[PDB]
Parts: sequence; C-alpha cells; structure tokens
Amino acid sequence: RNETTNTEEEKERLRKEIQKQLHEKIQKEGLARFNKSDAQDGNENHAV
Amino acid sequence: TPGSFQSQHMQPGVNCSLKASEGQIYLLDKCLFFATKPCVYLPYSGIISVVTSRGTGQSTSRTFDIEVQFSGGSHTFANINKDEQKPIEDFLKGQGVRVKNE
Amino acid sequence: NIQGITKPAIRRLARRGGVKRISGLIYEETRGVLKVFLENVIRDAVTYTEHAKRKTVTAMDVVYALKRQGRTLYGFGG
Amino acid sequence: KVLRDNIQGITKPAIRRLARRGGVKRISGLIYEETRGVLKVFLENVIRDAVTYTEHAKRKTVTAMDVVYALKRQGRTLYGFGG
Amino acid sequence: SRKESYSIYVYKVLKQVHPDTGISSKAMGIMNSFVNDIFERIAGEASRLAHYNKRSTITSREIQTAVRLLLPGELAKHAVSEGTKAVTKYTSA
Amino acid sequence: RERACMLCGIVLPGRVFMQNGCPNCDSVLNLRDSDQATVNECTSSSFEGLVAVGDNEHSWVAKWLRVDRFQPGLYAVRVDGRLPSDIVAALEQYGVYYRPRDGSVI
Amino acid sequence: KLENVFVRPAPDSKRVTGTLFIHQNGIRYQSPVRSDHRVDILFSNIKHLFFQPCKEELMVIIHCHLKTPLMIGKKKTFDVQFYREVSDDEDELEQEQEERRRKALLDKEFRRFAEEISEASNGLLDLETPFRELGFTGVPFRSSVLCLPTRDCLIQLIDTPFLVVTLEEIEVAHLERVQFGLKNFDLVFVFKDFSKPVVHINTIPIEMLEFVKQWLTDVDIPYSEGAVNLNWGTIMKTIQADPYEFFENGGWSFLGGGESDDEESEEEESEFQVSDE
Amino acid sequence: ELLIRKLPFQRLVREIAQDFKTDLRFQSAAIGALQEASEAYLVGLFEDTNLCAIHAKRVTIMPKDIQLARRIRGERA
Amino acid sequence: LLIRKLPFQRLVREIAQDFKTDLRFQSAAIGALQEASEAYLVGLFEDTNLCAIHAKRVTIMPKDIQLARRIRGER
Amino acid sequence: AKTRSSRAGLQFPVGRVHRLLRKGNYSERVGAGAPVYLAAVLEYLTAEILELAGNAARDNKKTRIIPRHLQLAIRNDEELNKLLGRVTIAQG
DNA sequence: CCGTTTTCGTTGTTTTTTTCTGTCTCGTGCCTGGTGTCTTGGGTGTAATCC
Ligand SMILES: [Zn+2]
Repeated sequence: RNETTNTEEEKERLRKEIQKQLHEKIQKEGLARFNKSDAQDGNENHAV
Repeated sequence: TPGSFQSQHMQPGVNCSLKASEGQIYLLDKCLFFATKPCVYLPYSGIISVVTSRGTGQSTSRTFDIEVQFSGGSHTFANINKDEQKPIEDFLKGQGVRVKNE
Repeated sequence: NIQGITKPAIRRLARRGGVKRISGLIYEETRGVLKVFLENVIRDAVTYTEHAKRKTVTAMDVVYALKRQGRTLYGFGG
Repeated sequence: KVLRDNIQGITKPAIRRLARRGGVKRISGLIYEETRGVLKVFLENVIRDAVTYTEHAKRKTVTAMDVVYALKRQGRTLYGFGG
Repeated sequence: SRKESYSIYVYKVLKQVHPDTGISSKAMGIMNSFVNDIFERIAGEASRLAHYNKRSTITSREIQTAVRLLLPGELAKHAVSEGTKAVTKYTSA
Repeated sequence: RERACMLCGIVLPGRVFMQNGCPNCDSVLNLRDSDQATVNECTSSSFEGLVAVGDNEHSWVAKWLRVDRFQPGLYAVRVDGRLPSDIVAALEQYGVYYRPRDGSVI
Repeated sequence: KLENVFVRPAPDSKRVTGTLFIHQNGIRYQSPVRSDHRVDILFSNIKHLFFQPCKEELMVIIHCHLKTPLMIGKKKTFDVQFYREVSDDEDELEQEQEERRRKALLDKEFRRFAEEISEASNGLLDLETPFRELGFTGVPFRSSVLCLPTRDCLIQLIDTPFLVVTLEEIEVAHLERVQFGLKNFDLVFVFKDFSKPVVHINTIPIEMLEFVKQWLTDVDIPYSEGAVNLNWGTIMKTIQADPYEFFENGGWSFLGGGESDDEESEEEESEFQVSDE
Repeated sequence: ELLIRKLPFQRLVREIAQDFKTDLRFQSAAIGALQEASEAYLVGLFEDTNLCAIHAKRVTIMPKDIQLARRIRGERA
Repeated sequence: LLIRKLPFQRLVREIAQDFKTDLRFQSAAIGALQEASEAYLVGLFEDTNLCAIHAKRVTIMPKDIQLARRIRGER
Repeated sequence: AKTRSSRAGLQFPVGRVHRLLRKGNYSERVGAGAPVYLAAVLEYLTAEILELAGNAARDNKKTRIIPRHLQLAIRNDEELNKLLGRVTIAQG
C-alpha cells in the first residue's frame, strides 16, 4: 500500500499543480478582460 | 397562570408535536393548553379519556404519545419524552381525568 | 430469500412504530438496512461459534454478539 | 468565594465560532441559550463522575486521569492527555 | 521509578516507516493512549471469551478471534496474517 | 369471527389462533408459530355443526369425532377445506396420520 | 412526432398529455384538448439538449435548456422539459421484469427522438446524457437531489426547480464548511458573468469531497476551500463595483492560499530509538 | 407477537450465514432471538424515522428520512 | 480552542462547587474538559446542521437541537 | 537473540506485555504466543497509522507529525475511523 | 508516607483592536390563501333471506 499511496499522492501533487496553474490562468485572464480604461468609464446605475 | 404541574425537569410544560406542528403543552389546573399554531384549548370537563401509547407492543419507544378524547373528536400529541409519562398521568388522575394505558 | 420480507410485514412494523404514511422505496431501504444489521450480527455469532469449535450456532452466541454490539437482550439465558 | 452564574462566560462569539466550525451559516438567537443549557447538563454529568473518582481515591485534587475515566465511562475516550 | 511508555518503540517503528519524519510530544502522548486503549480492549475481550468458554488460560487463539471480532475486514485479515507469521517465526526460532 | 382448526377440529376466533395458536395441535402444527397462510390452511372459518364437549373421556361423541384426547370447547362436525400436501407430508414425518374432517373422506 | 408527452412548466393548471413535433427550425408541443396551448421552441434558442433514461427513475425525460427565456402560459422559463412516466415472490419479481421492459421501451423511443432532434438541427445541437456513476447527492434548492454531471454541464432534471450549470460559464468553485472531521460541506459556483447570482449546492456528503475536488480538476475549474460560509451577496457587489481593482489585488488566486504555511508544529521529544531497560 | 413469518426469516438467516461457512446449524432459539432483536431494532428505527418526518412537517416517511436518522445515530458515515 | 481558558475555568469550578466544597483542579483536567466539551458541541452542531438542511433551511433552530438530542438518546 | 522480541523479529517488548498480561488480572494462565501475537498486532497497527500520518504531514510540507496529522489520518481512513469513531483527539 | 526538584498554575497590569451594537434599508422565507385528487364514508337503490 505505501507505494500506491505515494503514487496516488503524486497524482494529487499533479492535481494541486493543475489547480495552481488554473488560479494563475484566471488571474491573468481577469487582468486581460478588465482594463484601467473601463474602470475610469465607471457607469453609475440609477433607479428607473 | 401555570398550574401546580411541574415536569420531571421542574418545567411548567412539556415539549410535544401536534401533527406536523412542534410546540409546548401546559397542564393548567382547569384545562390542557397547547401554545403553538394551531393553539388548542381543552377544558378537563370536556375530556372523556386520555389514552397513552408507549410503543403499542415490542421495542421501547423513547418518545410516547398522548391521545386526548373529547365529545368533538381526538387530539394526538406525539414525541413526548417517556420520563414525563408518570408526572402527566398522576396530574391528570389528580384532576379527575380518566387515563387509559394500552 | 430477501424477498421473503414482504411489503405487508414492513407496513406492520411501521404501524407498530407509529408511522401513518409510507413511501414506495421504504421497503427496499428497509431491506437493505436489515440485511446490513443481520450481516454484522451473524458474522459476530459465527465468529463466536468457530472459536468455540462448534458447527451449530447456539443462543449464547447470539446473546454475546448482541452484547458485543450493545443490544443487550433479556430472556434467552443471559 | 462562591461563583454565581458564570454560564454567561460562554459569550455569543464562542457559540458562533463553534457553529462555524460545525458548518452552520445562519444561527437563530434562541440557540445560544439552548447550547448553554446543553453544555451545563453535559459538564454536570461528566464532573459528577470525575468528582466521584476523586473522592473515592480519598484525594482532594481532581486529576486528569479522573476526567479520563469519567469520559471513558460514557464512551468518550480522549487521546492526548494520558490513557 | 521511571514511568513506562511506548515512545521509544514508536520512534523505532516510525524510523522503520518514515526515516525522514519526526513526531511531536503530543502526538506521542496520543499514540501511547491509543496503544494502551487497544491493549485494554483486546485483553478484556480475551478474558470475556475465556470466561464464556470456561477456560483459565489466554492462548493465541483467543487473541486471534478477538482481533477477528474487533478489526474490520481487511484490517483483520492483515493483522491476523502478521500475527500468525510472527508467532510461527518465534516458535521456529 | 371464529375459525375451526382443521386438524383437531376445535373452533376459536381466528385472531385467537394467530395470537396464541391451537392449544391441542401446537405439538404438531405450531399454529402460533405459523403465518396467516398456514393458520388458514389449518384453521378454517367455513365450517358446520358447532359441538360443545364437556368430558372428553366419557363422551361417546368425542370418541366418534376423535376429539376425546383434546381440550374441551367449541368443535365443528364438518370443516371446509383440507390440509395442504406439504403440511400433510410434514405431519406424516412426525408419524401422525391425518384423517380429514371435511366429510368427503369417510 | 412523439406522442403521450407531458410538458414542464405546464401551459395550463391542468396536466394534459400532448404530442411533440419536429419542424424545420425547431420543435412544437401541441395539446390535443386545446389548439391554443402550443409551445414552440426554435433550435437557435436551445443551449443544451439532455436525454435521461429510467436507470432508477419512474420517468423518461427530454430537457431543453434555453439561451433566452420563454413565456409558457404565465411563467417565464429557461427550461422546458418533455417527459413520460412508467408507473401504474416470483410473481412480484416478474412484475419488476415487466417494468424493466417498459423502462427499456420508453428509453429507446425517447433517446431515438432526442437523436432525431439533434439531426434536424443540422449539427447546432448535441445530445447529452448524464453520467450516473459520477453523480453526487446535494441540496441546490429545498430538497436533497442527485446532481448528475454530463459532458458540458452539472444537471438535476427529476424535480422542479431544475438545475442546469454550464461548466464553461464557471469562473471559480468554493467549498464551504470544509474543516476538521466535518459531517457535510457546501459547494458554491461563481460565474464568469458577475451579474449572474452564485449557485449553492448544500449538504454534499463529506465522503464525496475528494471525488468533487478531483472532478473539478478534471474539468479545469479552480477551487478553494473554507471553514465558513462566505457571503456572496457582499463579495459579488464589491466585485461588480470595481472588477479591475479586484484582480489588481490578487482576484481569487491570493484567496486560494494553497500553501499550508505551518512550521510552528508542537515541538518534539528527545529523539531516541533505543531500547531502555 | 412477532410480525415476520418464521420460515422466511429462517431462510434469510440461512442464506446470509451460508456466505461465511457452509454446513452451519442454528438452534431455534437463536433464530427467535435474532428475530426479536431485528424487529426491536427496526421498530426503533421507524420511530426515529417518524420523528424526522414529523420534523420536516410531513406525514410520509421517505428514504432520505431513514438515511438522516441513521446518519444522526452514527450508523452510516 | 475557541472558548477561552479562564471563563471556562470559572464555569467548571462553579459547577464543581455543588458536589464537594473547595476542590482543587489539576494541570491537564480543565484542558481535557474543554477539549471534550468543544468536540461534543461541534458534533452536536453537525447533527443540528444536518437536521436544518433536512428541513430545507439554512438556519439552525432550537427544535433541531432537540431532535438531534432525542435521536442521539440524550436526556 | 536474547530478548523475546528478537526471537520473534519484533520491536515491541514481549516481556513487558507478558508482565502486564500476568499482573493485570485477566486469566489464571497465559500462553506463550499470546504476548507475541498481540505485540505483532500492535506493531502492525502503529505502522499502519504512522504511514498515513507521515503521508498527511508530507502533504502539508511538514517534517514533524502533530495531532492534526493524526486526526487527518484517522478521519480519512475508512477502517481506522470506524475503529476510532468514538475517540476524541486533543488538538485534532 | 516523607522528602526532594522545578513545571506551570494562579495573580495582577497594561495595551490593542476584533467583536458587539446602534441604525437604516431591502429581501427572502415564513405564513395565509387557493387549489388537486385520492381514500374513504354515508346513502340510495336493487335485490334478498327468514319466519
Ligand atoms: Zn388444532
């Protein structure tokens, strides 16, 4: 069992590495989606 | 106000369910009162008999049920703690109510 | 042999338990629960029997197996 | 000196924090008192046994092993403090 | 006297299992409590069996069937195999 | 509601047979230890000829009805229905011969 | 055409069986009792097309999840479900075998019809089926239900209200209540469109935690775990007010904080693996 | 009185037991004790299930009620 | 531990003041009591959360606690 | 091989277990392989637990095992948690 | 039981800032109302046994 838990946990290190690459990817794709010019053009929403 | 009834826990009433509604039953000197929607007032003068079921056969039911029979129907109060059975029976016998134990 | 626990028997057990209305899957659920319970108890009893070097399962094995689970039973020689 | 009504030392945040560790999102206001009563009844049941052990050993100090045996009697075995 | 505990044995087992891992003092307290608890359970059940069968000796069969009762399936199988192996080799030696 | 035990011929309420079993046939039928199907197969509510026996030993009727070795009580001259083949074989295993009281066999 | 079909949501307060027809640019449900209770669904407006056979169910289902909501009777809906129901010792075992035949018959017919809908769409619509073996129990609304993954979505179709979560629209998943020996946890989906409300799935059994974490990783969805139910009504309104400042300060990548960052431990006893006396 | 028929329960017991050791014998009192314990257990479980069902403001017991009762007891993980 | 160490100590002493007057306590007795109490309460809150979710709710109410203690077999 | 542990290839003390079984009031007599069998079982179980505790401490990038890792190991193993379902772990 | 060592429990004081709270608006979920359709009762009606 010890060599299988080592193997399963190395697959779990790959699981964590993927999760880290997903958080870094979304951080880069949130900074690219929103620019400082859109923040300057802030739209104030008013009750109709 | 609350009557001379005191639960095993020295409380003026007992937790019970009437159908799907959880609530509190008060044994007052002249009447049984259930204070939880729907509110139920039962005067002792209108009660024909009280039937107590502690399992209706094998297997000890931790929580027992009280069926109050009166001239207009019956009300089953369920999920009463078994420790409260003797105080309730002795009080109802003291008020002149006919208690039946299946 | 698990179909021998018919629907009326489960209904009877629920009525003695105070149950007013019963779903349709309750029967299969109850059969599964009973099977698990019986599996554990009979496994313990057979362990006791094998240890006693017997081929017959006595009432003492069942009583000790229930005492093992915490389900102490009176009236069978305990 | 006698201690009087120290149950309110289980302030609202302790009970709230205990609920959050338990996974509770929204907490009714009647819970805190409910919980307090429950805890009282628990401790009174455990302490009465621990004290029973302490008094039987003809001692005057409640030791950790007394608590451990009191818990073990209720099926509350505790690892970390001896055993 | 010097209190008895299973700490050195747990160090030995740990180094056998994880040479590059260490145990805190509190984790060793927990492990000692666990070992004592398991010993108490097994000895009590062995005594119960011996009394059930009107015997006055605890032999490896009582301990084996106690392990069969207490442990779940795979745990029981492996622990029984380990114990029989160790007893066989101690007898042989 | 009353039913007549097929084997011994006694008549008792069906719920009595279910709850307590036949006081005479329990040594070979185990009616109390039997389910409702077996109770019906050994106790029938369709019968005829209510019989009350006071003294089994000296009553010629009891000997004629072969109930002189049973508990006094309500008995039926004729009972509708016979014992099943499996129950017949089980009784034959015990060495007891079953004579039907249905009247069709004489 | 597919005959003897019930529609959800119903166009009238009375449950009536209808016929479903395939046309050139969509499908039409038509009740036999009233011509005015027609429901028309264009292929261009279907986002997802699900089929669900009677693997444990008393019912067979063809579900259309829509891009734009339709007004069926008095109700606005994104979801239109078409369904039929199977419901109506060896003899009882044989009656189960006869029910298994009736299941397989309705399964084959409704699967074939859902494939024929996909064909009629000229490749605009893929037919999805739930992976039952990957299903987990949870509470998205008010009842415990089996949530079923598909190729592209997380679904629940048996009970109303329906759950349809498109996996591609998820920005992040948060696992709430996850901590030391906990009985159950909650799962929260945040969408890429911050105007869309977050979806909660409650009471997922803790036994399914490692499976759900694996499944989210296999689908390329980032996840985070927390001991406390974080409020999203607050989180979202702040994020909607300035999405740029949110990502500037670390978005959700900083919130994740996977690094255990624990070195204090609890000291150590004299390390001595030697037999004493 | 026992609410399960005796022969079905005996057949079930023998079927289950046959998966641990062939040619096992059971005293009739063992089967009786097993039946008493099983019915007592099932009645207690049905009482807890009824309590759960009434708690949810319903009258019909459901499999989710059973699973919740068994989880709260500490029987299912 | 979420509860503090001194209010809990005072509570424990106050409760212990009924069974024998002027009782001393030991190094690891109050700590063990606090660990057991918090573990017990966390388990109880788990069961209460399960019941509250069962009722289609998210707020735990005293009747859920009562149901949990009833099913556990607590008096 | 003087010590009885060596003659059985064990790390736990056979002699101490023998003394505790005798001076413990369990039965009139004790076998010769019951202490050996019990020591083997105990050593196996401790190794079983320490493997998973080491795994959990290595998943948290920690060199020392603390009560947290023991709690994780126990509550994450189906069989161990079933064995230890009624056990509270301090600081777990 | 009696003498030894020295840990950590009890005692008190100062400072920090997270938690408790007063206050407001909104909403979501608790509670009242309208409705389904099933299991079952009370009754008519046709038809009958019994003496
Ligand atoms: Zn008879």
